[PDB]
Amino acid sequence: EYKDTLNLNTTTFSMKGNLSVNEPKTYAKWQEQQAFKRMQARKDNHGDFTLHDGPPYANGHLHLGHALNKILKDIVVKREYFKGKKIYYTPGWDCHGLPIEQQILERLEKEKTSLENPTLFREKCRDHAKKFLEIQKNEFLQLGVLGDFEDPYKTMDFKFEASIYRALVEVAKKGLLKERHKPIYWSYACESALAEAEVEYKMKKSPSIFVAFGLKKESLEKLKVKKASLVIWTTTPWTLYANVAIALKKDAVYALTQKGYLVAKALHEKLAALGVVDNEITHEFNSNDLEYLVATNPLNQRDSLVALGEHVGLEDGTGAVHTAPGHGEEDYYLGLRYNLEVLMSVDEKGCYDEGIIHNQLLDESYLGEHVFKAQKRIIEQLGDSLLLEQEIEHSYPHCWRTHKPVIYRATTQWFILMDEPFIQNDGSQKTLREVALDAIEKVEFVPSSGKNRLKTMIENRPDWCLSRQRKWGVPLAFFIDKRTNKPCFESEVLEHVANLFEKKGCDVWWEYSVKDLLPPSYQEDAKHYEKIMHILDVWFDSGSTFKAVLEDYHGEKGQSPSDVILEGSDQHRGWFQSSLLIGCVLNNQAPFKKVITHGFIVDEKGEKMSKSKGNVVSLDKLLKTHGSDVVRLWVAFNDYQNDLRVSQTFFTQTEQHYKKFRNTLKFLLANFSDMDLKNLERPHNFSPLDHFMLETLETISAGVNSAFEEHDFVKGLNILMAFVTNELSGIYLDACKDSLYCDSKNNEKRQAIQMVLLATASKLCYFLAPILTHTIEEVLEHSQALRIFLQAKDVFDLKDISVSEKLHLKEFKKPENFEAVLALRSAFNEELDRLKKEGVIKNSLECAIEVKEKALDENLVEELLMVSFVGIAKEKLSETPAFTLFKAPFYKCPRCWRFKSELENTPCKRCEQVLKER
Ligand SMILES: CC(C)[C@H](N)C(=O)OP(=O)(O)OC[C@H]1O[C@@H](n2cnc3c(N)ncnc32)[C@H](O)[C@@H]1O
Ligand SMILES: [Zn+2]
Repeated sequence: EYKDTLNLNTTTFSMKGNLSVNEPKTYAKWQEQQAFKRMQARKDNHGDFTLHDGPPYANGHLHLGHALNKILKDIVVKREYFKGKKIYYTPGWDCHGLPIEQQILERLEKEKTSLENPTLFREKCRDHAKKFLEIQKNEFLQLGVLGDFEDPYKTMDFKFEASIYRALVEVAKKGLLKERHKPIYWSYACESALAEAEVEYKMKKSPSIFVAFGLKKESLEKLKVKKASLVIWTTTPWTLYANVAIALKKDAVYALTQKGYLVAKALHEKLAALGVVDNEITHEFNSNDLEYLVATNPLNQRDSLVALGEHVGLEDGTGAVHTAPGHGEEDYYLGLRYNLEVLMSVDEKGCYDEGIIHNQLLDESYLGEHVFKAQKRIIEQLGDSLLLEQEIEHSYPHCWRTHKPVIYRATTQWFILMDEPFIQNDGSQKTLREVALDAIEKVEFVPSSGKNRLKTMIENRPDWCLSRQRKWGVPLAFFIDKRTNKPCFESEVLEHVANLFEKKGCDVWWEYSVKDLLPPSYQEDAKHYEKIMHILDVWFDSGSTFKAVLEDYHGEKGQSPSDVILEGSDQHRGWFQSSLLIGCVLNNQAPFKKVITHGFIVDEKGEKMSKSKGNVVSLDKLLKTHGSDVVRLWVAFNDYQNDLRVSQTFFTQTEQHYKKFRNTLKFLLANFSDMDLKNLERPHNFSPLDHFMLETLETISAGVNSAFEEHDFVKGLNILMAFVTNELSGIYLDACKDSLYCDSKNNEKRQAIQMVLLATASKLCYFLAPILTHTIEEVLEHSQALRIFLQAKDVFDLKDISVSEKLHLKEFKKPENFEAVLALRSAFNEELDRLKKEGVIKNSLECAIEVKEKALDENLVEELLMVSFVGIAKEKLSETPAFTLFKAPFYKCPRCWRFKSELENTPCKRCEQVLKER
């Protein structure tokens, strides 16, 4: 046996990753040695890159969605660092708001107690966010991500709360913060106003009723008919107490039925078929002639003005809209257009209050009843004025944290105005809506489709309600001047409060008196001021991160505008939008240059992950099972810009991708492990096959890099895998196995192959470093030849090398053209397959080939096809137009197993020299 006499060609780099054991040691090392602060400190940094982290809410353990987010940021940041740039990536945490406070509220009820005290209540919220900020930081680090995680930004930091307030101050001083009174989203479960980003639309069952409002005697007499009752359709009988008007479409025909029901003519066929009204039409009237008629509410006998709405629809309902200014936005403006009462007797908990008694809007038995529980009895009380009751299902707004359905209540709140012109920094005049639309156009969106998703929301969004009635957050810390009943926006007062917030935090706004919150110039008039006690929308907190992080640290944590932000698709409704609006107020532009949007983590069915249905695949279990580098590769190897379905069969296919990458690196390290390192200093004479591989390596390297530049990691990884699978393993390593294992260690041709393998292993390490960082760190740990070839202590010294300069290749060396011999190789391998089907021969080495086109260099044909002989022989095997196969007229060599030995069981001529070399 000659197996002892072959080159060993082994490496300590193991085949099995054993990731759940080795990865924790790597990530713990990067924290001990401060790898990120070392990345920033790299002395040859050239250029700058800023990724501004969007702060996840400081609540709960991380799920797979958080991991997808951070891993994608980690790939983008590591890509820029390995391109040679100074990077800025300070992660942050969203600590205020209902995402944290609602958990305190739910914990207190399960604990059977409560908490009136403001300071102590904010403390338990603050401690909850601190506890889960630290839990999430360590779970992020167990994914291999690198950022300033030991110095993250926190909205609960005193300096940060002061930065948020100073951002609000800028909004106020530009004339965009104004009080408004109108119906808005109201969550009775937390007794607070809401805006769109705090609202979740989902399907809900609801009553759907058609109600008859009889015309009063004088209106019947003015219309000259015996009976007439306008029919309204509504899904909210809880608002009927607050009716003041019935709205019709302007200049539209309304049909009067023989039973005396008045509806829009365009809808009579639907309503008659529904059995709401009868089928016979006696008269038709124009809605213009019906305006200012008066009807009688059948619920409380109150008057109802027949009015004309701006856009009454004739596709649904009846063409007659029950109008309640207290509980509808378009209802409110119509009530003001006709100067009607704003009836609103629903308190902050969604229950009828004493206003129904004083204004006789509803029977006293409804006092204290919740509006949704009272609807069954209201419908019964409608009597025979109820023409038809159905139950339907419609999309309905719910509170994002209490998950209860919201209502609308006419209330006075604070708003950022969208269509109010304000003075631009360049001296011009524009509305916030116009500025945001122009700022969107300067932002690159990845994918491009996310642009008009944000553009559409900006085109249609209303004024932004900022004021909330909760405790955990940054207060709208302004004083109302009782003398003028306006807010005080004088700079000395606002900066005095801001300085106090910066040193002490926002707790002082609840604790201190009015005079102690006022500057010295103002205490003599302390009696004339009252504190606003609303807190800011938590989406204003996160929308201000660019100012608190990028601007207030003067580029020490990144430049404003940032180069890249990267969040999930639900952030067009949220952080993307709130940051755009706040950035457009302060700087008149978006605080980001590029938006990368990724999809959501969904189950095997494509359904949303819920902590209830159990479709949640826990991140911890996923990491223990597959390892972080496989989860990272699963992210990069999949269509992250769309939703990602989680199934263990998809991670198995990813492990096969990781095994293939890892097995390839093990072969490379094993087959240049014995190369004398003074080979690195001298130029080599590379073969045609060597140059084909070096030129192919250069071609796919440009493709992988160009794809990774566009963040299309699937495309680049496919180019990498196909190269690894076809050109590298299938062709090159197959043809070099004889020289690597059977030629002398001193053979210049074997040494040249090892340089090619060394170059290939360098390129794979560079391109895989941002994705499989622990694995590439492991590779460099096990190869002294790789560490000296790349001049790298570890993975963080990786640079994109020039293969030409480090291998001393000639300029204007004409590229190889293997289009002919590779097609002959394909044709031979097909014919070789069928000869093995018959069982004639077992290997390519048993064959001799005579090619009919002598243009093909003989020894390259022998190398690529791994025939033992090129030319004529005795025993024909089969023939094609291109070649003839013969049985190799030699014995199999006992050492290299090639058919090149002239005598049985005797080493071939090459192996004899090697076996006796001194
Ligand atoms: C200021 C913002 C960031 C706000 N604090 C917030 O929403 O913070 P939040 O903690 O809710 O999320 C923070 C980030 O995680 C992503 N995200 C959440 N659920 C996901 C899911 N099922 N699949 C994939 N990504 C998911 C989400 O888009 C965001 O980029
Ligand atoms: Zn041999």
